[PDB]
Amino acid sequence: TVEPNLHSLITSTTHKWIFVGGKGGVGKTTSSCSIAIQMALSQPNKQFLLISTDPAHNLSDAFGEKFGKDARKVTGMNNLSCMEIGSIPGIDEALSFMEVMKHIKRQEQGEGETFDTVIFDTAPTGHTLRFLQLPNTLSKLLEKFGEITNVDISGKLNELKANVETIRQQFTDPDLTTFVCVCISEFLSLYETERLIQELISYDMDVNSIIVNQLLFAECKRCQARWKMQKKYLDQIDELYEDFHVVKMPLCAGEIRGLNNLTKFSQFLNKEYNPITDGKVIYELED
Amino acid sequence: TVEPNLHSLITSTTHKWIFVGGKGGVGKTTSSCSIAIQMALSQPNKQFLLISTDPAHNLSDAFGEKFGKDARKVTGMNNLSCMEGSIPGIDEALSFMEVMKHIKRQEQGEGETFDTVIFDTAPTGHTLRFLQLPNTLSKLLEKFGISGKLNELKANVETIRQQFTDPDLTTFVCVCISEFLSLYETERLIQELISYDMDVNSIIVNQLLFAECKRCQARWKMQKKYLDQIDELYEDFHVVKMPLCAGEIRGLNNLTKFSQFLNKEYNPITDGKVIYELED
Amino acid sequence: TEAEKRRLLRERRQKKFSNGGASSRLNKIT
Ligand SMILES: Nc1ncnc2c1ncn2[C@@H]1O[C@H](COP(=O)(O)OP(=O)(O)O)[C@@H](O)[C@H]1O
Ligand SMILES: Nc1ncnc2c1ncn2[C@@H]1O[C@H](COP(=O)(O)OP(=O)(O)O)[C@@H](O)[C@H]1O
Ligand SMILES: [Mg+2]
Ligand SMILES: [Mg+2]
Ligand SMILES: [Zn+2]
Repeated sequence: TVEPNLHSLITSTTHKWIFVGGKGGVGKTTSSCSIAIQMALSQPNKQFLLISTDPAHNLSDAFGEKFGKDARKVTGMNNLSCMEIGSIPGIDEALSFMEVMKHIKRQEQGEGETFDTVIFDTAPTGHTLRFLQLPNTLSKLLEKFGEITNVDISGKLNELKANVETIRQQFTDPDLTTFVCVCISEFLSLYETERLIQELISYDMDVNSIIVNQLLFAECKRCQARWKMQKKYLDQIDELYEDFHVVKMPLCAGEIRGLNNLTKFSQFLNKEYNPITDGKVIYELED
Repeated sequence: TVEPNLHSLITSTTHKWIFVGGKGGVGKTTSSCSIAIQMALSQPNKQFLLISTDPAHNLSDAFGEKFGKDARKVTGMNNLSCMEGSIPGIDEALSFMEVMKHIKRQEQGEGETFDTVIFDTAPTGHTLRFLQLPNTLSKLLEKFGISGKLNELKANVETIRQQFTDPDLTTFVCVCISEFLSLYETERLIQELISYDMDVNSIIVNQLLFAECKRCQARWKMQKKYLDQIDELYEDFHVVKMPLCAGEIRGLNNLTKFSQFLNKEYNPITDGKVIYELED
Repeated sequence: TEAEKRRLLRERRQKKFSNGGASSRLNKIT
C-alpha cells in the first residue's frame, strides 16, 4: 500500500527530468502544469522549466499568458519558467530531442540563470520515446558491418549510443527521471494508457505514477449513473496497481486556467483531494 | 440561418472524400463513425469506407470489433467497411500517397469498389498540409531555374488538389467541444484549412450538457457561455450541437442509434428518452 | 530507507510483469 499523491515526488531533489503524457484528451496538459507548479513552490531555490511540443501552444493557452521560443519565467513566480516550441526508426525522434538539449542549454547559458528540474508534456501524439532501444538493434548490425569491413556510418551510430548512454545512464536511473502519466476512467483510456506503460518498460524506464482525472464523486441521475462508469473503473486500476502512485483526482466545473485557478488546484496533487472535506475549495474555480 | 445536422451531407452523392478531426480528446473518433454510419444507411448502394491512422486502433476499439490492414465490411452492414528529404509537406503527402495505392489495391483486389471515403485525422491532427506545400516548391523551382519528381508531385496533388479542392467530392467536418482550449485550438484548425483552400462547412460540438446536480448546471453554464460564442460567429455554418449520453458508447448497436442525432439534431425535451438507452 | 522500498515495489511490479504475462493479463482484461 503506497501513496496517492505526488508529494513524494513534488520534492525529489535528484529528478532533473520528468515525463508526462497520456494518449487522450484525458488532460495531461494541465497535468504537465499542476506538477511543474507544486515543485517550484516547494523547492523555490530551484529554477524549474516546463515545455511542450504540442504544436497547439496549449500551455500558454492553459495559462491565459503567452509563451514561446525561449524560456520565460512564469508571471507570478521566480523559479518556474515555461517554453513552447535516414528512414530508420528512433532516428527522427532522438534528434528531435537532441537539438532540444542544445536549444535548451543555450537558454540557460545565454540566460545566465540555470534550471534545476525539467518537466515534459509529451506531444498529444504521445512520445518520440521510441529511440531508447536504438543502440541495441543497432548493436547486431554494427558487428555485421564490422565483419565485412574487417567510417561515417559507424561514426553516427557510436555517437547516438554514446549520447543515449550518457542521457540514458542519467535517464535510465529512476532518480533524475521518471514518468507520470495521466488518464481517466474509461475503456479507451485504460487500455490505451496501460499500453503506454508497456512501451515505457519496453524502454526500461522507471515509471511510478498514475493520475486519474475528471472523476466524479456523486455522493443528477446520469451523473451518479455515469459515476458508476468511473467507479467500475477506478477499482480496475487500484487492484492492479497496489505498488503504484495511483492518484485519484476530482473534477472542477469547466475551464480552469489562470495561474491563480491552477495553483489552488494542484494542491490536490499533494493532499490528494477529499470530496467530503476539501469539497468547498472546488466550486471555487467553477465560475 | 442554415442547418444544424449533417443530413444535408449524410446524402451527398458527389462526396468521395470527407475529412474529420479535432485537436483534442473532444471525441471525433466516434464522430468518424457516427458519420460513416448515417451515410451507408441512407445510400446503401454505396460501398463506403472509414479508416484511421490513429495508431491507437481506436476505431475497432470504439466498435468492440477488431479491424486491420485490410478493408473489412462492418459486422452488421453490407456497405460500410472499416480499415485500420527534410522538406515540409513531404512526408505528409507520401504518407497519404501510399495510402491511395494501398487503398486501390483493396478495391481492385477486392473486386467490389468503394463510393464515399471517411477519414479520422490522426489525434496528431492532419498530415494533409503538403498541398499548401507544392505551390511553394513551384516558385523556387523557378528561382533555381529533378524535373521528373516535381511534375509527379504536381500531378499527384492536382489529382489530389482538384479533387480535394472542389467543395463537392470532399469537405471537412471537425469535432470540438465547449471549452476554451477546444474553441481556440479548434478555431485554429479552420484557419490552416482555409490556408489550404479547403472547403469546410461543419462543426460538431459534443459532450454538451442540457441541465434543464449543482456543479452540473454550473458546468452547464460553461458550455453555454460557449455555445453562443460559436453560434454568433458561425452565421453560415452547420454548427451542430450534440448531447452527451452517460459513459461508454460503442457496439454498432449503441452507435447507430446514436448517430441518428446527426440528422434530427437531438432535442433534449423530445428525444430525451432515447438517451439513457446507451447509458447502462 | 523509505525510498528503496519504492524501488522494491517497482521491481515487484516488474516481476509481476515478467512473471505476470502482459499478453495474458491483457487477454483477461480485454
Ligand atoms: N479535473 C478537471 N476539472 C475540470 N476541467 C479540467 C480538469 N482536468 C482538465 N480540465 C480541462 O479539461 C480539458 C482537457 O485538459 P488538458 O490538460 O488540455 O488535456 P491534455 O493535455 O491531456 O490534452 C481542458 O479544457 C482543461 O482545462
Ligand atoms: N457524446 C458522448 N457521450 C458519451 N461518451 C462519448 C461521447 N462522445 C464521445 N464519447 C466517449 O468519449 C471518449 C472520447 O471520444 P473519442 O471518439 O475517442 O474521441 P477522439 O477520437 O476525438 O479522440 C470515448 O471514450 C468515447 O466513447
Ligand atoms: Mg495538452
Ligand atoms: Mg479518435
Ligand atoms: Zn450533471
